[PDB]
Amino acid sequence: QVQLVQSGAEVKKPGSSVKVSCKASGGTFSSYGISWVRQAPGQGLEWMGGIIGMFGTTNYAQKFQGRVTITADEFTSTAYMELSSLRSEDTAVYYCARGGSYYVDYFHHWGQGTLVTVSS
Amino acid sequence: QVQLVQSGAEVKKPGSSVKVSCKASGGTFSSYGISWVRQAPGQGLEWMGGIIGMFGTTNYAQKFQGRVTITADEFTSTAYMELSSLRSEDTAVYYCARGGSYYVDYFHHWGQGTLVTVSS
Amino acid sequence: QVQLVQSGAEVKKPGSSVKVSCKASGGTFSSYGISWVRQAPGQGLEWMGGIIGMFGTTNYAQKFQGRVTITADEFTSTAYMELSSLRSEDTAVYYCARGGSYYVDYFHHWGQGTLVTVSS
Amino acid sequence: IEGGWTGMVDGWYGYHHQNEQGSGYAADQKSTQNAINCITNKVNSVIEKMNTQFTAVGKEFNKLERRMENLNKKVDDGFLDIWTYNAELLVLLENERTLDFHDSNVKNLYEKVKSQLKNNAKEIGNGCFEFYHKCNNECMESVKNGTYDYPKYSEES
Amino acid sequence: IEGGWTGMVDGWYGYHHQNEQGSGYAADQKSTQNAINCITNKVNSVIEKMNTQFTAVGKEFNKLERRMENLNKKVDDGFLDIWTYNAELLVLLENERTLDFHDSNVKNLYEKVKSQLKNNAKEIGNGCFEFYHKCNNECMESVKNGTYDYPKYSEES
Amino acid sequence: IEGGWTGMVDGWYGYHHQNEQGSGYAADQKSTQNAINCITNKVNSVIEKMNTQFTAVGKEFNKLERRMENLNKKVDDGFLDIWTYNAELLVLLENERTLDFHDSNVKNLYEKVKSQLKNNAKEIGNGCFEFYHKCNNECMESVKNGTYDYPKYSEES
Amino acid sequence: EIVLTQSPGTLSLFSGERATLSCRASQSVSSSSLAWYQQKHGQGPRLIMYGASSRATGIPDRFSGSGFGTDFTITISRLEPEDFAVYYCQQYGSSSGTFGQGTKLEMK
Amino acid sequence: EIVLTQSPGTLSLFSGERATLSCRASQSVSSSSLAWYQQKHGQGPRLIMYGASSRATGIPDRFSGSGFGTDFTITISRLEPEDFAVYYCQQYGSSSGTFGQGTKLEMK
Amino acid sequence: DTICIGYHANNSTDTVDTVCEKNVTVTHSVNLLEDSHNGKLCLLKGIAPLQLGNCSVAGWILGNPECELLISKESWSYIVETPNPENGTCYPGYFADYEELREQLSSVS
Amino acid sequence: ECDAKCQTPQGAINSSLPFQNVHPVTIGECPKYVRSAKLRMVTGLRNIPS
Ligand SMILES: *[C@@H]1O[C@H](CO)[C@@H](O[C@@H]2O[C@H](CO)[C@@H](O[C@@H]3O[C@H](CO)[C@@H](O)[C@H](O)[C@@H]3O)[C@H](O)[C@H]2NC(C)=O)[C@H](O)[C@H]1NC(C)=O
Ligand SMILES: *[C@@H]1O[C@H](CO)[C@@H](O[C@@H]2O[C@H](CO)[C@@H](O[C@@H]3O[C@H](CO)[C@@H](O)[C@H](O)[C@@H]3O)[C@H](O)[C@H]2NC(C)=O)[C@H](O)[C@H]1NC(C)=O
Ligand SMILES: *[C@@H]1O[C@H](CO)[C@@H](O[C@@H]2O[C@H](CO)[C@@H](O[C@@H]3O[C@H](CO)[C@@H](O)[C@H](O)[C@@H]3O)[C@H](O)[C@H]2NC(C)=O)[C@H](O)[C@H]1NC(C)=O
Ligand SMILES: *[C@@H]1O[C@H](CO)[C@@H](O)[C@H](O)[C@H]1NC(C)=O
Ligand SMILES: *[C@@H]1O[C@H](CO)[C@@H](O)[C@H](O)[C@H]1NC(C)=O
Ligand SMILES: *[C@@H]1O[C@H](CO)[C@@H](O)[C@H](O)[C@H]1NC(C)=O
Ligand SMILES: *[C@@H]1O[C@H](CO)[C@@H](O)[C@H](O)[C@H]1NC(C)=O
Ligand SMILES: *[C@@H]1O[C@H](CO)[C@@H](O)[C@H](O)[C@H]1NC(C)=O
Repeated sequence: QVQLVQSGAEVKKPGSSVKVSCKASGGTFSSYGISWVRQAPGQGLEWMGGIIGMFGTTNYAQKFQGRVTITADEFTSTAYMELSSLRSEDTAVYYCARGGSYYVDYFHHWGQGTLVTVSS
Repeated sequence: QVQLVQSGAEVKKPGSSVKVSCKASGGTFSSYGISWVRQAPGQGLEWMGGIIGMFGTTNYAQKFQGRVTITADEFTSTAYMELSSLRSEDTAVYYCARGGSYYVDYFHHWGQGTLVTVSS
Repeated sequence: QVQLVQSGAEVKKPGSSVKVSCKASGGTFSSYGISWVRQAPGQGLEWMGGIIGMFGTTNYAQKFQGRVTITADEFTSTAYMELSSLRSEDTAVYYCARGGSYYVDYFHHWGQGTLVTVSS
Repeated sequence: IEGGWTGMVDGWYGYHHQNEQGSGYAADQKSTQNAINCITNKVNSVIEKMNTQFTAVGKEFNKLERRMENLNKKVDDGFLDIWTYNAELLVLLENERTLDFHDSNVKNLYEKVKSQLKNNAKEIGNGCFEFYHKCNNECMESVKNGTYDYPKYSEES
Repeated sequence: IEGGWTGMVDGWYGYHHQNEQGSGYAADQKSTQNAINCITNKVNSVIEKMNTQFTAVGKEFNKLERRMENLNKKVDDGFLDIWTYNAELLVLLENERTLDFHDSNVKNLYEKVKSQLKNNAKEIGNGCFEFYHKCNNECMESVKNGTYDYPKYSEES
Repeated sequence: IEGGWTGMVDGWYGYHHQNEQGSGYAADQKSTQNAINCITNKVNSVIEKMNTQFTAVGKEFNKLERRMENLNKKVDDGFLDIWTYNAELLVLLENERTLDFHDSNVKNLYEKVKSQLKNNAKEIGNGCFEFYHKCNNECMESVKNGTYDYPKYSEES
Repeated sequence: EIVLTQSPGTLSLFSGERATLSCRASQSVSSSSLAWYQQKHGQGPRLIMYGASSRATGIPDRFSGSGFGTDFTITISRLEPEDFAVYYCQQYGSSSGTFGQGTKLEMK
Repeated sequence: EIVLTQSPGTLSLFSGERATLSCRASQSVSSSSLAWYQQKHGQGPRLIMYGASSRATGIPDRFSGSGFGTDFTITISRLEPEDFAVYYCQQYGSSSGTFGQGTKLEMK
Repeated sequence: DTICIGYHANNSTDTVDTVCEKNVTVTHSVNLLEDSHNGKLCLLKGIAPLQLGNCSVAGWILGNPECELLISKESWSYIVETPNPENGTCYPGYFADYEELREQLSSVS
Repeated sequence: ECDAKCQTPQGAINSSLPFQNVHPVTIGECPKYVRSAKLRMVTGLRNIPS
């Protein structure tokens, strides 16, 4: 059995960058693919992007395509975030997901999630 | 070169069980098949049964089929006996034999033998 | 990079035997072929013979065929000489060569050479 | 098999095709994913065996205890030499197996295609096959995955 | 080769047949016996190398000799860590070779049958062959053992 | 491949021919030379890892320091046992790989000939081929080296 | 990634009876490019289906789904109060992913 | 090993112009049984060519050679004072080797 | 039609060594040896250490007239010493079992 | 001020790799000291592009 744990909730000023770290319990060397998803308050989820196993190939949706960068330290089984240019619309919950295989296929493992809000 | 050594001569009361242990000099890990044979006083030999290498498959003649049980501790290169329900007719000499291969084929190595007699 | 080093210059009385040792810098275990060549004063070179890798097969020109013996201690990457029956005509320079392969093919590595003269 | 690929991504082992339906590289997820499991378990095993929880603080001895210092020095040096040799030997030995391990997988995959891709396809040696029957994406993916329809096609036979 | 057997006994590698003369599993004594020799010699080598004749009785030191106890403790702990690593590495490494060793034997036996069992028998892939000629026990055991009579049969050719 | 050769020299792997142009053994320099590189690098690696620069002069202790002597004796004995085990294990393990290493090379060379020597030559199993076309030295060396002219000959086809 | 059409989210039903959820893909996609997730308010999603025909581990026989190309749809054998939630459909052609708006499932 | 014929060694030429060196083998030999070495007085030889067509490492484009069987010959694209020396041709059929007498190259 | 088999090969420059090959490029690799250090001694595991400074252990324990600041601090994780302390035993003498005291004092917290 | 898991006379390691070679002596949970200059494990295939 494995457990997905993310960093604590954070609040950032508008126009800044927020970093969230995803780690797996007993985080030894791993190759499972990772991704991210946003759950806006009272709305459905929407995919962001993910990594592909050892190959480290990254794909992101065309909505931003330049604002989110994901890199995973496979040795520690950790996935990071480098989201930039936050706005009011970006206030939502970010979740860490795994697919069980090196590819970016369907996800069946989720963390506890993280709530990030933007305001002065 | 190898040498086959059996336990010392023993005498048992009628209706009891007699155990004889066969061991090989320098008895490191071995897989050679083992068997047993009876040489009644002044009469010819007659087969009893044997083991088959690692697989530990046992076959016994239909004469008894329930009275003799053989198990071999291959790590110590030892073969044991669990003959039960001895009678007067059973007074004879028991010999330990090896076939040189994991199967129960012809035998070409013999021990010094053991003389077992039954009486009150 | 490697360097070929031979023994120092030597002078021997006529009718004696002269031994010259060829060694390679950092002479760890090696299998490259070795040979020898004579450069008479003011004249062209002429092949002598060589060794063939691990197989230790030796071939010599028919000019002498009995006077020169070559053996190589591959562990130390050294090649020795056992030339015998020196004469006045034999006064020349001996060079150690390698071919870069276990065979006795063309040579592209040379030592500093050794000048050996015969006189009383 | 004779020469690697650079355009291909998302997989250590993959196929290729040139049918009119479309030319493009592809990856064998089942084969690649299985290989990753061994690598992940192999690297994890090395770390687990090499324990590191111990005390390594050095000691000092006065001038009259030279025997202690030499004996203590030997113990420290001895273990470092042993661990250095053990660390390299295990790493060097494991690398060779991994390099050979991939060769078996790719070669095993190639043979698996041969069995599923019967004589209908002509083998040209350089890790490729030529089909005697025109095939579209539906048939192309049949060879790529574990289902094939050999009896359907018998052209030039 | 794709899937093991349970009815078979008295051998790690064996054949099968379904001729009217009788259906039943059989074992290749020559192949199995050869494999056992390597296993017996392999396990023996591990035991012989791992010597165990030595003195391990512990010592004790007074309060003022704390340096002795820490130094003595390290020596004991150091060797136990080394032997534990050596014991596992050798056992783990040898197991992998043994598992691969059997695969070569069974696969090598399969290829040996192919050479002796020429194209007269159709290969269906799943570790089996289909004969174009009816064969009885006399011919069946010919394939099983090292003698075959290929030129005798040329049916459907 | 079934049985070694004694007349052949100057190469671990070689061919043979019986054409009227001349019968004689030959060696594959490219194949043999490549094998030597691994052996030379393999033996060198063992020597380099096994360092030997250290002080081994023994010490002595008086009668009241029996604890020192037993502790010092254990340190010396412990390392000798470890190095003896390490020396044998590395040498024994490497030998097995080298013996298997040659088999792959010769077998790999045999398969390479098969690919370059197409069905025009009949395989008789015992590491030999029978040609359906008469060939002279020019063609014989074509098979031996890396250039062949298969389309030229199509006899009995 | 590809736009997915969605039918009206007003699906009111009681427990203990057959239920259906609608999710339509704009274009035909591989049958192995579908999944289903269950999310309840205040908690993260949970797997339901993968491949459009295989039920995830620890899932009872109360869930079923089928469809190919554009008629993707699912049904519930027997609705239960705990099983009531908002369901999201996933589409992943290759090296991508997408989700739906979210059905407005309700109890009368 | 086999005897090699040699043309007269008197080849006088100036630098900066095409030059040729003559070395004839008595009998036809494998194209891969040839080489060329450069030696200057007081110093050991140095590799030029191997295989009769391949130029050794660290050799400029001022050297060229060709020939098969018995017409072995070489040419110099542009002679230079440093490149001037005495050149020896090697023949090695199999498990053997041989050299030439040595050309008497000269500057007028 | 035509179908080919191959394997991935990126433009990485990772060099690894094996039993009998050296400097062979590989697509991906994992580094197990770390040779980077901050080069800056500092606190460990949330507890600051004891910077003895110019006073050795002998001067610290005996309470040398200098380095009086060491008296105040009584909790630490580890002890750090200058390579050549210059304020050890101020009054000349022989400190009995000085080395053996360090081992006893090494494990204290 | 730092939060490194291990402390070394030459500094802090700050990472959790199995091996290190900065200095033999360490305090707290630290990677084991290895005298080898460099060592790596291959996770992919030999790179022989054509
Ligand atoms: C291996 O790959 C092949 C080719 O991609 C897969 O073939 C697919 O088989 C299914 C049958 O379950 C086809 O679905 C059906 O297609 C017909 C076409 O008219 C349609 O009318 C049906 O309603 C149904 O959708 C599917 O089309 C076919 N693939 C293609 C590209 O046509 C095969 O399933 C794969 N097998 C495995 C184990 O992955
Ligand atoms: C491999 O197996 C085959 C088949 O079991 C063995 O064939 C056997 O060959 C011997 C010849 O030495 C046959 O003996 C002769 O049989 C004829 C039959 O009419 C009989 O008239 C002769 O008096 C003699 O007994 C034997 O019958 C035959 N096996 C069967 C089942 O007929 C072969 O010998 C085996 N080879 C090895 C090396 O194990
Ligand atoms: C592999 O071995 C074969 C056979 O030994 C080699 O064939 C050789 O090919 C060359 C072409 O470059 C031939 O040279 C030419 O021969 C004709 C014959 O009439 C001659 O007129 C030309 O002037 C020229 O010399 C050569 O003769 C031929 N070998 C034989 C024995 O005839 C082939 O080159 C080898 N390839 C490799 C890569 O080693
Ligand atoms: C080459 O390597 C660089 C980094 O070393 C990488 O960013 C790039 O994607 C690789 N491929 C090409 C085609 O540049
Ligand atoms: C080749 O390997 C040696 C081994 O020490 C190394 O020093 C050198 O940098 C390597 N060179 C290349 C180009 O990989
Ligand atoms: C410690 O010694 C150094 C050595 O010069 C000196 O500069 C410094 O002032 C001393 N500090 C104290 C507190 O004595
Ligand atoms: C302490 O060390 C300093 C450093 O030079 C020295 O000047 C001073 O005299 C020392 N004092 C004592 C009491 O050791
Ligand atoms: C390593 O240092 C960085 C920089 O301060 C810090 O964020 C990180 O937590 C440190 N690592 C550990 C294991 O403490």
